[PDB]
This record gives sequence, C-alpha cells and structure tokens, in this order.
Amino acid sequence: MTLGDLWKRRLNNCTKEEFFAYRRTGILETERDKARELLRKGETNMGLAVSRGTAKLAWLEERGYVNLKGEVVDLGCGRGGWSYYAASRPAVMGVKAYTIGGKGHEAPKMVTSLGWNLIKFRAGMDVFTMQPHRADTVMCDIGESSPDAAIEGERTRKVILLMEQWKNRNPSASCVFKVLAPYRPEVIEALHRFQLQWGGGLVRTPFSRNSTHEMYYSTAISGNIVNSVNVQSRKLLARFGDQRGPIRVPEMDLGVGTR
Ligand SMILES: C[n+]1cn([C@@H]2O[C@H](COP(=O)(O)OP(=O)(O)OP(=O)(O)O)[C@@H](O)[C@H]2O)c2nc(N)[nH]c(=O)c21
Ligand SMILES: C[S@@+](CC[C@H](N)C(=O)[O-])C[C@H]1O[C@@H](n2cnc3c(N)ncnc32)[C@H](O)[C@@H]1O
Ligand SMILES: [Mg+2]
Repeated sequence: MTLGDLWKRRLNNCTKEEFFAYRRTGILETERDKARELLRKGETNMGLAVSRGTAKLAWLEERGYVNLKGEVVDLGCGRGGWSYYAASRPAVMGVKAYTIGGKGHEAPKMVTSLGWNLIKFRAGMDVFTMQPHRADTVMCDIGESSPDAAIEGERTRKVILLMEQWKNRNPSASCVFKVLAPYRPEVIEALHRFQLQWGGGLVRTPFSRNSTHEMYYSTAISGNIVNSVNVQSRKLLARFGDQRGPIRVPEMDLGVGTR
C-alpha cells in the first residue's frame, strides 16, 4: 500500500467541515463570477474560459510542460475548456474534440472564443471504442473521481490504455493526459510502460483541488514517476489541518473571433 492510498483513506475519513476546508486550502482558483453568469444566460459571444480546465492547460503550456501544435484531438472534451484553449494557440491548426455527453455529463459549450471555427465538436462519442486517427497532439482530460480508490485506479488505467492506442496510431504525437489516481500500483505499472516506450513524466497543476490526486502526464517532460507521485502524496498529506483558504486569480479570457 502506498502513501497516496493512505491519503485517500484519510480524505474519506474527514468530517464534512474538515473536508470542505481541506479541499481548497492553498490552491489557485480562477474568479468565475462573470464567466459563470454569461454561460448560465447563454451568451455565445465570449472568450472567458468555459470551465476551470482552461487555466490548467494554460499553466502547463506556460511552464513549458506541454507542446500544443498542429492537428489536435481533445478526448473527453466536456464543456471544451481545453479545446478552446488549444484553438486559440497560433501553432494549432485544428481541433477535433470528442465527448460522451448525455445524462450527468457535460456537453460542449458553444462560444466565439478565439479560433472556435477551427474546432469540430462531436458529442455522443465514446472515445474508448472510437478508432484513433491522425493527430499531432493528443489531449485527454478524462478521470471521474470516486470515493473508491480501486475504481479511480481502473478509470485511470483505461485512460492510459487509450493513450497507448492513440500513440500506436501516432507514434510521434505530443501527448498530455490526466492521471486521476497516480498513487495506485496498477496505474504506476501502466505509466512505467508508457514512459519506457514514449518518454514523458508527471506534474501537478496548482489549480487541482486537494480532494483529488490527479496529475498530468506529458511527453514533453521527464522525471521518475514514483518520486513524482510520492512527492505529491506528501504535499497532499501535509495540507491536512491547513487553515489558509484558496488563492483567487483572474480567469483566462481568450478573446473572440475566427482564425
Ligand atoms: C463530497 N466528498 C467527497 N469526498 C472525497 O473527495 C473525493 C473527490 O470529491 P469531490 O467532491 O471534491 O469531487 P467530485 O467527485 O464531486 O468531482 P468534480 O465534479 O470534478 O468536482 C471523493 O472521491 C471522496 O474521496 C469526501 N470526503 C469526505 N470525507 N467527506 C465528503 O463529504 C466528501
Ligand atoms: C473533466 S472533463 C474535461 C474538462 C475539459 N478538459 C475542460 O477544460 O473543460 C472530462 C469529460 O470526459 C467525458 N468522458 C468521460 N468518459 C468518456 C468517454 N468514455 N468518451 C467520451 N467522453 C468521456 C466526461 O463526460 C467529461 O465531460
Ligand atoms: Mg463533489
């Protein structure tokens, strides 16, 4: 059993007041006061981020940890925060974004955020059974939290396998994907296998809540995976009992228009 497995048990052992205080302590949070109401009322002319996902991917790129270029696929696009982010980047030529939609799942938000015309959104699509196609950059932000760590491990394993399938079609593709439960040993095994064939490493973004162990794998970086995970587990355990609140920052505004 791993340090992260213990963290998950400690998390589930929090009382409600402990949990809600722990969840946001010391994390960056975008200010979505305006963006949320614009989306609620159905405004389509807006470039404020359609979700909290945009600033996460932006941070990864600003840090130099991802390469976003060429023909991009967004697997599990949800509202589309990553799709709109990618579409606004000059090195990106097109975005093919796929998400399952349906009951209890986010459908793509339709806005004029810069480069929207270069995105082909397709909802009602299961990416786990969809045959891969050519792409220069493969993104996947899939991984639904579960109180059950074994379920999170299995959901993570399916994402890593999907990425192996997209790399089999596109061996030279840039990859960035969510690893929901990197602390699970079955996930560590799959990541080692991925890293030994494709390179890459794991990083934590500062916008992820403390209630999730999610980390992001990118082929553009390197680093011992076990060490990366254990450093993050300790950080998450050390924040229990922290009284600092979240740190509020402006939300990404990409502007509007076609490219
Ligand atoms: C609501 N809640 C969640 N957790 C734990 O925190 C993890 C994440 O729970 P979460 O509520 O922070 O994320 P969610 O599952 O809603 O996904 P989101 O839509 O992206 O926000 C869960 O899998 C549980 O392990 C919780 N743990 C405790 N102790 N008490 C709680 O009320 C509680
Ligand atoms: C957390 S969202 C990604 C957030 C996104 N990156 C953003 O910035 O808004 C992950 C999405 O993947 C979708 N999803 C989960 N399983 C899927 C599947 N098998 N096929 C397609 N989409 C799936 C979920 O509905 C969810 O909306
Ligand atoms: Mg919740």
